[PDB]
Amino acid sequence: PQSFTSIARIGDYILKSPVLSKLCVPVANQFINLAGYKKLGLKFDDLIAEENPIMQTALRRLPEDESYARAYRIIRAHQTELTHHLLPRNEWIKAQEDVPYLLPYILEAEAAAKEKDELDNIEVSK
Amino acid sequence: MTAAEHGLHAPAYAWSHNGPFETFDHASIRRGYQVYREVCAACHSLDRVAWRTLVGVSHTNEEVRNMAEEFEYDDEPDEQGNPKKRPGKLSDYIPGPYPNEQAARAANQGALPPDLSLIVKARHGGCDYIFSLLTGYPDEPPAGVALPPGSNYNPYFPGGSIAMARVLFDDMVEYEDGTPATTSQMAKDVTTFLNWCAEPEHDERKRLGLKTVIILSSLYLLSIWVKKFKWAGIKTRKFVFNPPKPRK
Amino acid sequence: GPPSGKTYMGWWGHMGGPKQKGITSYAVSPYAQKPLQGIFHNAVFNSFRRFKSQFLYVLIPAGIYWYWWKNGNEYNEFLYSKAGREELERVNV
Amino acid sequence: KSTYRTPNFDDVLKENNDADKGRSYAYFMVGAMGLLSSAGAKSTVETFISSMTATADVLAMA
Amino acid sequence: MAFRKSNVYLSLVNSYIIDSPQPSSINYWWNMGSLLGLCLVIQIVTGIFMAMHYSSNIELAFSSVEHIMRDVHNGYILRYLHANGASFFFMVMFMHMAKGLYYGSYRSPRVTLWNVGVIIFILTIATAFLGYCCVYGQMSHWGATVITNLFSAIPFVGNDIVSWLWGGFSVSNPTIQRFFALHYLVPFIIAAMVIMHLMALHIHGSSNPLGITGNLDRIPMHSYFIFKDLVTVFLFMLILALFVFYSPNTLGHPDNYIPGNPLVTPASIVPEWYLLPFYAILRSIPDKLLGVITMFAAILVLLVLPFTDRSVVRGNTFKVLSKFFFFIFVFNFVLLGQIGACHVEVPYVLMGQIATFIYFAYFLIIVPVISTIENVLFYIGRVNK
Amino acid sequence: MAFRKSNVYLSLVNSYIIDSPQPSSINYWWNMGSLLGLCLVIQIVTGIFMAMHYSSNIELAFSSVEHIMRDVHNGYILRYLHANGASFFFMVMFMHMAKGLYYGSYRSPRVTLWNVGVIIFILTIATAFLGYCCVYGQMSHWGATVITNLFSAIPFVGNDIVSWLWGGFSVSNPTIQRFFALHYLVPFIIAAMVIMHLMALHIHGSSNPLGITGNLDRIPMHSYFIFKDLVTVFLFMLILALFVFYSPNTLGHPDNYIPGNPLVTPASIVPEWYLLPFYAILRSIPDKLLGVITMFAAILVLLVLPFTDRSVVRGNTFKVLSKFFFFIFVFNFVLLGQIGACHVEVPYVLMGQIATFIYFAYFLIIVPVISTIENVLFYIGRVNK
Amino acid sequence: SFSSLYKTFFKRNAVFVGTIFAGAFVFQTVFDTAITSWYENHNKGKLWKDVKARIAA
Ligand code: HEM
Ligand code: HEM
Ligand code: HEM
Ligand code: HEM
Ligand code: HEM
Ligand SMILES: COc1c(O)c(C)c(C/C=C(\C)CC/C=C(\C)CC/C=C(\C)CC/C=C(\C)CC/C=C(\C)CCC=C(C)C)c(O)c1OC
Ligand SMILES: COc1c(O)c(C)c(C/C=C(\C)CC/C=C(\C)CC/C=C(\C)CC/C=C(\C)CC/C=C(\C)CCC=C(C)C)c(O)c1OC
Ligand SMILES: CCCCCCCCCCCO[C@@H]1O[C@H](CO)[C@@H](O[C@H]2O[C@H](CO)[C@@H](O)[C@H](O)[C@H]2O)[C@H](O)[C@H]1O
Ligand SMILES: O=C1C(O)=C([C@H]2CC[C@H](c3ccc(Cl)cc3)CC2)C(=O)c2ccccc21
Ligand SMILES: O=C1C(O)=C([C@H]2CC[C@H](c3ccc(Cl)cc3)CC2)C(=O)c2ccccc21
Repeated sequence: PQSFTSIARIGDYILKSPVLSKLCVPVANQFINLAGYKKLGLKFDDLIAEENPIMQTALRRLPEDESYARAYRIIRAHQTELTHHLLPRNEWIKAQEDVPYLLPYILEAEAAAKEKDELDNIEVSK
Repeated sequence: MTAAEHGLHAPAYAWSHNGPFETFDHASIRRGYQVYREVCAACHSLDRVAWRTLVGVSHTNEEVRNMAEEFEYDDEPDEQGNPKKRPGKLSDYIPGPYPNEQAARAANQGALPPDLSLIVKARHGGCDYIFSLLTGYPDEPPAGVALPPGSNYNPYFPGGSIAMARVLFDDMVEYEDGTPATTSQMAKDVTTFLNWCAEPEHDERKRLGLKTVIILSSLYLLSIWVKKFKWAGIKTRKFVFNPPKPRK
Repeated sequence: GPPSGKTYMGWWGHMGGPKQKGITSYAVSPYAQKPLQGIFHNAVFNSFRRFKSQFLYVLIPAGIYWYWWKNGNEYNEFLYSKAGREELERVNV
Repeated sequence: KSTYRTPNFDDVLKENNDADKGRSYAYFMVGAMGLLSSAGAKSTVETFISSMTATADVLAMA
Repeated sequence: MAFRKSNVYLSLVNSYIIDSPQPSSINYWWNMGSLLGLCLVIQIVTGIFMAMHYSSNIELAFSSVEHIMRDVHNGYILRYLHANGASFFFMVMFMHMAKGLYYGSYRSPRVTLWNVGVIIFILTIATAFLGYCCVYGQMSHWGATVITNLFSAIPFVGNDIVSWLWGGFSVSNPTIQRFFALHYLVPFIIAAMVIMHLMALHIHGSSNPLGITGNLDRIPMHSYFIFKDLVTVFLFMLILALFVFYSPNTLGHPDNYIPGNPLVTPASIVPEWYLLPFYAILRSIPDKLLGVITMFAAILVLLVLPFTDRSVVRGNTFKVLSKFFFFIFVFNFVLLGQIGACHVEVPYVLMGQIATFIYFAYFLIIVPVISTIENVLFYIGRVNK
Repeated sequence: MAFRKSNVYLSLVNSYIIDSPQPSSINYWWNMGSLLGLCLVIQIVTGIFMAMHYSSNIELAFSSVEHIMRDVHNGYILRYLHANGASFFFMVMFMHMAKGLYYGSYRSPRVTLWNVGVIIFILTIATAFLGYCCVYGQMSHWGATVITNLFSAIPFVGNDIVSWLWGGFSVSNPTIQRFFALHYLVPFIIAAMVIMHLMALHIHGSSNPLGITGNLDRIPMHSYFIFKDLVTVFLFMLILALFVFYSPNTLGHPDNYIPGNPLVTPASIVPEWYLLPFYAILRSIPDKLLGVITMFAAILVLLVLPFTDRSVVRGNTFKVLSKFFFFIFVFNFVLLGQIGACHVEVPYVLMGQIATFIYFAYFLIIVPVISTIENVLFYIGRVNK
Repeated sequence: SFSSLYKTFFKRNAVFVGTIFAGAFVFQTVFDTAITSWYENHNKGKLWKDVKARIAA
């Protein structure tokens, strides 16, 4: 449960600093390759663990045909994974695809929550 | 750890029984008992072995009945309430040389000779280490090693100082069958006999072991096959995606 | 049966997942296939791929660990040898 | 594509030599496992029961 | 509805073994709990059957086991199976606990599931230890002295606890007799506990070697996994057969065919293998109270794992930096074990010390660090700005 | 929802002990299963604590219990509680089984509920018998001879079974040792079984001293019955305290402070009281095979009770002709017991025989008859034509 | 395993629980036959039977 709102903070910063960005992103790119996951038709937002309220605010909200999309991949994943194989090289999700389709809502919802947390314990000075 | 405190590693002699398919050499066991009887019985108990247990392994029914009765076990009191002896039965356990822990030590400079019944398992290396400590009493305690009064040197014991003096000296046993009653042949036997003593089940144990594996292996391979069959629909199962017109 | 606490699993027809549309599956009877579906031949080109894809992640750490093992091992045999008793009297007290 | 359009199992399916070898091989498989299992299950039981017959050190027919 | 669903008894049977919806994608790692339940059953059957000829009196104790060996019909098979089996129990259980780390099973909603297994693991060590103290060889009488003595580490009352717990001056007769009785009791406690463990498992169902949601492609445990589990089963028995008939003591310490003697500790104190890595950790600490604490802490620390894992995904599967240290952890743990076998000699002590550090640091330090980094690699490794 | 409802563990706790909807009208008879679970717990605690000082070797056996008596701290309290408790277990269990006859609990949908209790009752006799054979006094060694010998009654193989089951020529040492081990095992089987018993109970809920539907006026077990059950509990302990401290053997046979002797049966063979009515039934039959069968049948016959009850209402409560014979049944059963204590002298044998008849006739004959009549009294005793 | 040689006995159904147990019963003698033979042979000369042979008393 390291927060997405928190990964935003850190990863935005690094993306902005042309200093940092040039150092980090090569590796990060190298990383999201060695993961293996785009070879099981998986976009990264598929991987995010869901058994928690925020993601269930964030999937109830996710556009229909978008969820049908997720779905097919997630089943394609399992299916292949169980065949103990990797997909036909040209079925792999391509580097431009791995887009944070979910991340707004996760962020949208995280935001909303932290707000309510605050507004439940908002104190008073007289 | 200094190689002196450890003791020298006994080597991998090639015993009759080493291997997954190897019964003991019962002829060998038969010899060890004599090598046992005449030599080491003088000091060493073999209490968890019973006369009957010999029958069918090293001897024949009377052969063991004979040995058995050469000793007077205690026996239930007469009508008056006074003790009595009696010879042994096959139902008995081969009696120790000493009447208690003390006289065992009295007779050995205060050493307590280990009961041997379990020796080939109560030691690392075991068969080898037994052979080697018995054929490894070298002539003199190596340059510099200063040995206490009533203690010998052995590289195979830890820190060499063994309270048991050498005991195998060629031919001291008259090998009844008529084999070279050497020391490396007097020894190799009492080892094979002492092996038995700590692991009597032995030949059956590999017998049954054989069956267990052959059946169990086959089940393993058989099970595998079966599995791919019941999975065959899921393994070769194949999906397809067709996005659907936006209206719901 | 009292109320049950909500989870992230249900049973068939209410398994818990999102509302599937679009996928279409196909399969074939386990009777209706070659006994030995795909064995040897090209099914083994993977027994070296399922190997390659990972071995480093085990070997590298196994390596680090097995050489570190061998080292102080050697080092111990030394300081407990003749040639070593010197260093011992120093390292050890 | 159309949904009727049927994917390829020509690799997996057997040639029409016999639509009955993929059954016969399986049953001798399942069956010889069945056999041996039982045969083992039998012995396993036999073993623990006979654990209770008179210990080797009693039968004092005296 | 069908009967197996309708019946009060068969409905459980069905819903945990026949009709259970498993992720379609889970592999042979998951066959471990199955094979775990199988050992517990092998432990309990062979144990009872042996107890029928066992005597827990400090005299007859060592001998009676020899009795089971020399005399009882198939009795040697009873012993070598009990003993070798306890080991395989422990291997399989480590592999089961491994699997849980690697794929990050310990991770919500499965915390309680996880936590309970930590209780089971504790009870299995407690159990197997007592069963060892019941042979009453050398390793037994001195094993039983030290574990009883861990309690002295307790401020003030500690010695008395030990005295109590001993029922007298030393690990004596009222000791082996209670150690036998408690050895009977406890395995039913494990089984009791295996049930809550399986209940937790049940309300969330198993995870997958992909750490995504199962709820889109479930299949029923019968007949796939029932048959899948049967493959690991036979294989399990095979290696166990191998040891039991051919290598019955390639896993035990020869010091234990020596009748226990309260005046004379041996000079080769190697404890059980599955125990070694803890012996190591214990020794690594030149302080008594702290050393004890750190040994116990070596197991408890396992409970922080769902908090310190900072990640956003369950599973080392798509996790290179995670995989890597995960196998440093495994391999450390084995080394730690090698350290347990060797004498408190140099550099071994200092090697021991370093592994121990690596050990706790892996839960407490490496993991939350790495996983936080790994979150950030996952962000910048794609998005625009 | 509330946590106790939501939790995987506390939800059971709640739904079987806190939030359970009981009929509003049930009386102190129903406090028996509660008090039943309490004995089983008293049996298991005190047993284990005693086993820690028990030796099951045929020599040390009789003495070791004296050891528990003379030496172990509070050990006499351990014994008198184990033993007197076993009795109260059996009383309470009869009263529990009584209640089930009288109010016709055995009656659908509660058949399985009922049936399982017949299994429990069987296992409790099996259990307590073995626990007796473990004292190894006189009554013990001869008790253990006869029960082992019931198996000879089995055609052909029967003697061998007995030989096996003995582990040798006589009830010897491999016998008391297995009888100890099986005494450990079985109580967990009762507890296992008490769980299915409580599961059956659960899906239908308790009946009422009115044999009508509960579903119109339920109240929750907490806090009424939890507190109600607490009244019978203390009362239970009181009488048990009374025996345990003041009348510790007002329930046992003095022949049992005599060390068992395999050559010499006593000449006062009174067996345990809760067992007597069966001893009676057994003796009543001058044939060996048939006699055995009829003894076992004395318990099995209890399984027909839901078929032979022909009635249209559950409960003797509104049932005069039913009440009446129901207490002939109770009172027969007690007499049968008195017969067990007396010698096979006259007219006792012939009295024994008649009771035995009355016994089975009550299930098999009186009940379906009476109940069918009683249906018809209920019709013509109102309607016009 | 050949489709002819199998289907002869069992046509197009598996083995039947009782036929299994029957085979089991037979197999169990046929096996303990073979294996106990091959083992007594493999260890020829070594068995106390072979040693009872030469040795006289
Ligand atoms: C086949 C002949 C014999 C064998 C195989 C044998 C074997 C052994 C073994 C295995 C030990 C154990 C030491 C260890 O491994 O830690 C031992 C010790 C001893 N033996 Fe023997 N023995 C034999 C004959 C004798 C004889 C003839 C005597 C005296 C008459 C004797 C007196 C002793 C004594 C006093 C010890 C105690 C040594 C110690 O405590 O280190 N043994 N023997
Ligand atoms: C008596 C010992 C044990 C038994 C009988 C047992 C049983 C099982 C079974 C049957 C499963 C389902 C199959 C599988 O997922 O492997 C499982 C999974 C699991 N076990 Fe255990 N286990 C035991 C020990 C442990 C221990 C010692 C732990 C932790 C310290 C643990 C934690 C878990 C967790 C978290 C899962 C879920 C795995 C997943 O998501 O796939 N278990 N266990
Ligand atoms: C979780 C289950 C169990 C574990 C892990 C376990 C562990 C052990 C171990 C390690 C030993 C020493 C084995 C040896 O080296 O000889 C032992 C011995 C023994 N156990 Fe168990 N045990 C378990 C269950 C049981 C049960 C249910 C009984 C029922 C009576 C039992 C009875 C005995 C007896 C009589 C011995 C002494 C004979 C022997 O050592 O083989 N055990 N146990
Ligand atoms: C270990 C022994 C037993 C335990 C722990 C036990 C437990 C219970 C409990 C807690 C109840 C609920 C309270 C009550 O209704 O009394 C109950 C009721 C019942 N028991 Fe048992 N019982 C035992 C023995 C038996 C036996 C021996 C039988 C039959 C042979 C039996 C059959 C029934 C039936 C049919 C009910 C339902 C009673 C009703 O409708 O009120 N039980 N039992
Ligand atoms: C349903 C549960 C139980 C019943 C009905 C039962 C019954 C009995 C009986 C009737 C006796 C003879 C008592 C005497 O006259 O001295 C006995 C003895 C004994 N029982 Fe149990 N028992 C049960 C559970 C247990 C348990 C769980 C243990 C655990 C070790 C145990 C251990 C013993 C021991 C060591 C004795 C001999 C000492 C003595 O007789 O008091 N029992 N049992
Ligand atoms: C969610 O995913 C799952 C899953 O849920 C399950 C269940 C399995 C299958 C796993 C299991 C079925 C494991 C279950 C484990 C147990 C049931 C262990 C419980 C064992 C006990 C409680 C032991 C109790 C034993 C006894 C009472 C036997 C003792 C009786 C004796 C000794 C009688 C002998 C005495 C005499 C005198 C003859 C999976 O493979 C799986 O993966 C996909
Ligand atoms: C439908 O109507 C009901 C109803 O359902 C219930 C539940 C009750 C209440 C009844 C109960 C709660 C009965 C429940 C009975 C049980 C729970 C019995 C189960 C007992 C066991 C399973 C025993 C198991 C015991 C142990 C494991 C303890 C052993 C531990 C030991 C010995 C540790 C000590 C050892 C050392 C070394 C310290 C009613 O009164 C009632 O009537 C209105
Ligand atoms: C725990 C101890 C276990 C001991 C060993 C167990 C041995 C199990 C043997 C059981 C054999 O059970 C056997 O299973 C086969 C399926 O393979 C059944 O076959 C049944 O389904 C098959 C399809 O699979 C059909 O061809 C057939 O018409 C039908 O009868 C058959 O009715 C039964 O006879
Ligand atoms: O000195 C010890 C010793 O310290 C242990 C150790 C092994 C690990 C034990 C342990 C206890 C509890 C847990 Cl949760 C983990 C390990 C503690 C005792 C032994 O097992 C041992 C065996 C035989 C002789 C001496 C000894
Ligand atoms: O002869 C017997 C005898 O027959 C029983 C009887 C008592 C009832 C037993 C019984 C066994 C099983 C059931 Cl299901 C019911 C009762 C059978 C043995 C004894 O309990 C007994 C005790 C002491 C000495 C002799 C004897």
